[PDB]
Amino acid sequence: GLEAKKEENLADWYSQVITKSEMIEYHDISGCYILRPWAYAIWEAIKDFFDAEIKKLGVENCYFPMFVSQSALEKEKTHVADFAPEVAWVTRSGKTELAEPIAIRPTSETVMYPAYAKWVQSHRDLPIKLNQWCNVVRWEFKHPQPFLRTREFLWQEGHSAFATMEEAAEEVLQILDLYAQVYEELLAIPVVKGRKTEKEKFAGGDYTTTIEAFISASGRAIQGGTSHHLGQNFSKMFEIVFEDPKIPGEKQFAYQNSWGLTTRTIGVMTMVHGDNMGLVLPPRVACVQVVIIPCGILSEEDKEALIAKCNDYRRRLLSVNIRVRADLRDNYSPGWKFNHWELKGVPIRLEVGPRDMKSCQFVAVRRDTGEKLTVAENEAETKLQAILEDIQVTLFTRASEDLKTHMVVANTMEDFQKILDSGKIVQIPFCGEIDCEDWIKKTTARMGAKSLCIPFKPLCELQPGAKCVCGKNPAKYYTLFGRSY
Amino acid sequence: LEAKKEENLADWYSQVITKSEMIEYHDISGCYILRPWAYAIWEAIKDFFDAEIKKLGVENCYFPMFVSQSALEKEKTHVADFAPEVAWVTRSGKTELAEPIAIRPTSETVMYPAYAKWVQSHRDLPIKLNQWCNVVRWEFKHPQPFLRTREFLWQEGHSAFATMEEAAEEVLQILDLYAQVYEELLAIPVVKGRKTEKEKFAGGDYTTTIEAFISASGRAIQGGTSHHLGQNFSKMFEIVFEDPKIPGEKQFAYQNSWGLTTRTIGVMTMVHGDNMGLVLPPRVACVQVVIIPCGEDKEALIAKCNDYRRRLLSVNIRVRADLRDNYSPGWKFNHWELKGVPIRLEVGPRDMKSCQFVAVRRDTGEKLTVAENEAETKLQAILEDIQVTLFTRASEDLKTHMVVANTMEDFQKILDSGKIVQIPFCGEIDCEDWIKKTTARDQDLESMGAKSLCIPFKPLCELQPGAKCVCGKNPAKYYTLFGRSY
Ligand SMILES: Cc1ccccc1CNc1nccnc1C(N)=O
Ligand SMILES: Cc1ccccc1CNc1nccnc1C(N)=O
Ligand code: PRO
Ligand code: PRO
Ligand SMILES: [Sr+2]
Ligand SMILES: [Sr+2]
Ligand SMILES: [Sr+2]
Ligand SMILES: [Sr+2]
Ligand SMILES: [Sr+2]
Ligand SMILES: [Sr+2]
Ligand SMILES: [Sr+2]
Ligand SMILES: [Zn+2]
Ligand SMILES: [Zn+2]
Repeated sequence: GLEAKKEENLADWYSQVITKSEMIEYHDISGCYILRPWAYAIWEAIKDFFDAEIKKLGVENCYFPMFVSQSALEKEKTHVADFAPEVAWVTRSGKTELAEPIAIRPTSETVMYPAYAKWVQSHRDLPIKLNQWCNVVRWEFKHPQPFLRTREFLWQEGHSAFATMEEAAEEVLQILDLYAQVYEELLAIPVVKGRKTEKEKFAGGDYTTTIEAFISASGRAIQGGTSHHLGQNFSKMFEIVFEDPKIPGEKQFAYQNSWGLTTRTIGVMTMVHGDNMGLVLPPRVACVQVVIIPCGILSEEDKEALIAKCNDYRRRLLSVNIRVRADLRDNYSPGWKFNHWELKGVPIRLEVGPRDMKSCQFVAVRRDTGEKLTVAENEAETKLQAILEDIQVTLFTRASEDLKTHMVVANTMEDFQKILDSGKIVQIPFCGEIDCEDWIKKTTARMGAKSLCIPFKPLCELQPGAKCVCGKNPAKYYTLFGRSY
Repeated sequence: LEAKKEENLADWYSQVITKSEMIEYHDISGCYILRPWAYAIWEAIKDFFDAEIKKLGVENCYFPMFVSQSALEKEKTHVADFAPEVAWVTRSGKTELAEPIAIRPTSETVMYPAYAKWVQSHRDLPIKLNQWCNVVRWEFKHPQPFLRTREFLWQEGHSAFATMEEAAEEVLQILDLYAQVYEELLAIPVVKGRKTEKEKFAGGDYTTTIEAFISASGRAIQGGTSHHLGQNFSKMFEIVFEDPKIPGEKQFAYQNSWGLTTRTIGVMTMVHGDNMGLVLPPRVACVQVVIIPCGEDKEALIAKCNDYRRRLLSVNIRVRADLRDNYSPGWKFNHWELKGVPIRLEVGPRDMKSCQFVAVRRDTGEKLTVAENEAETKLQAILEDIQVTLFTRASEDLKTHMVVANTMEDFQKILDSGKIVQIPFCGEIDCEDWIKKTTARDQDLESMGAKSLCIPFKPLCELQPGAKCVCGKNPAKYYTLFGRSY
């Protein structure tokens, strides 16, 4: 059972949920954590959904080397300047120092695009759509947290190159909607689409799209995923050129995109849905949606009938494609199994006792609400299918309910401060300049609010002639601000 | 293709991996790009292997890629054979780290500190974990794609048991899965065996292995490893479990480790490829059938090509229709022949009108005319026969190039004809060093010495009582498969 409470010390509560659900194990290297099968099954459920959707878009899977030459890093100066401090360098082979150190990729733009230049020669060679599921190392000296901010993490990174900028722009918005589907349709988490500001965008690119989720217990928001439009900045310095289809001899730089989604999705799932009895797995991503546990255990003949009914319930649920597992381990107490699968977040626990079986009834226990329903054997697969749909809805409904009440609009730095101190997120009219974004972070700390995203669909239309909260420059858009990981 | 496989095998392999769009070279010496054409083979290998080990109780996970500086100090023999083959990270940007972290050449030192915390009772056993990840081995030898690479993709499974009997069973259970990958998926016969004390995984009990043979070069190659580690690692990391009957007494768990790398794709290329490019077994082929139009009437031709496409997709046959109007049909013919597509389905206007098509076999080049209503069944018969043809052709060259010799002179004359030989071996390490020296010096072939490949479980002939090794001095313990290796 858990120790620390979520409302109290959230940090120790988050560490207790990921360990006692058997998702995360620690490692003697700070910032690096172990993905145990219970956590890895969720990332595979996200992988199979995202891989199937991007393959429809013509995206193909591959794998590129993990070592970056120092010659390829300095190709894009702006891109290498923002990633320079968090690039882990290999400097020794065994015990002697390498004559030339090599870098571990925080991102493989400079690994793939040198090859993109060799492959792109004509218009027929476009569009290239490559993606890889791999690990990357970003050595941030901030104090890490599992899933939320790790120094090594798994992700997918797609790198697409187009002949025109129209198709490159429409793929960014489609990958962003796929990222939003993962959070809203699989993890039951509401997100806010938006564009990153000139300060919080991918250096070396054109613009950055992102999805931001809100964690009610901490009052902070977090970037769930990013889809970037690179334009021609990388193709200019990597010489990714192709011949014109109609005009002979004429050449044009390719328009490129890059999009990534990391294992942070799992930690956001726990921070939003996890309570004080452990984890809560959304039914769409729960590898075990229903668990059958026999209880009430005298006679050895009725015991053989109690185990047969549990098998009968498993076969009745597997027929309607419900992921059900029967925990029939005699070496464990039935009360032990209840608290075990509860910490792991199984949506429904199916209790079958000898008295309940003789009464043609079973007990379904909902993980999200804790409610107890004595369902009949005939209405098993129907109600259990109906309860599975209800848990996914309730998790999204109440998480979006906290989003609807903690995302308010303010127009003055006085309201901006008091609202932020109550653990909420604010939409403000913003000028967009970087030096004003620096002023907002320094002033709100006296910690410090950061820009989260410029919502595509803000809560209110920006009033004509309205100035930013700086008062010096006019406001260009409503921008979402708040404290973030 | 500019070179031939029988002529210069090195230049042929480099052109086949590139012109098949499987491998792209990188700036880093030893690093190679796994393009989608080669990557689809690895995904076909992994989704078969995952489905098998999941039946054995293995679950997938992922461990960090960095290992502590003191975690390697816990191991003496493991840090002895991995002494010259480990990369170290000491800087993040322009700042020094707390301690040098090492990129995993293998994750024994990463996973086992976690096993000790998880394993506290007998109910915690057995633990069966597996991960698909990348590994950096700083081998100062020869970076060749798939075969010998500094960085490569693999799977590593680490099991821990309470009994040694179940650990001994899983070592050979996994080894038999590695043999099915080469034989049933890649159509490559292999030799099950045990590695000698010289080539074994240092720090474990014994190492079982599968060895494949390449006719175009006479050199053999190891295709997979399944080690029994005994209680060696469990005593360093203190992986202990309480006895389920005796109060207080604890025992060290018995552990195994087994790995299979992307070298699978390299052996498939060398064994099945010919002077016309790559040759893909239909079981792992990214595209099994490519439809090529050989030509108003154009709308019906593009339709009939797409109709074979959906019909093959209906029966779950991997198919791609090449309808590019920029290239001639013959260009597409040699394009997909270089990429190794097993069946090339040609549709001409005359073929369409008479309700027929021409399916050619990549392995033999024969052109088969099939009626339209037999497209689903006949093509599956041709694909199934291409699979058995490649394996039987490979099995014929293994049975003809793996022969037994009993003397050192016969071993040398047979080995230098491009063969691999099973000889009576004593097992001594310094005797294995001497075999490598004599076979390299007295090489009267057409330069490298003979290396120990494996100790076969089922040798061609049983060893005679009191038989002496090829060294003459020490007695022989077993027949050992010898030959030049990669
Ligand atoms: C959401 C997203 C998209 C693209 C790139 C990075 C991220 C988030 N970043 C992380 N995610 C998980 C762990 N650690 C980190 C990190 N330290 O940056
Ligand atoms: C086949 C096998 C199984 C288990 C462990 C190691 C290997 C061989 N190792 C490699 N495999 C592919 C690329 N490079 C290498 C290397 N340089 O070690
Ligand atoms: O790191 C990023 O955010 C982008 C998207 C994946 C590759 N590079
Ligand atoms: O390096 C090796 O050979 C073993 C096999 C997988 C885990 N480590
Ligand atoms: Sr494509
Ligand atoms: Sr021009
Ligand atoms: Sr131009
Ligand atoms: Sr102004
Ligand atoms: Sr298991
Ligand atoms: Sr003792
Ligand atoms: Sr003991
Ligand atoms: Zn401003
Ligand atoms: Zn000898």
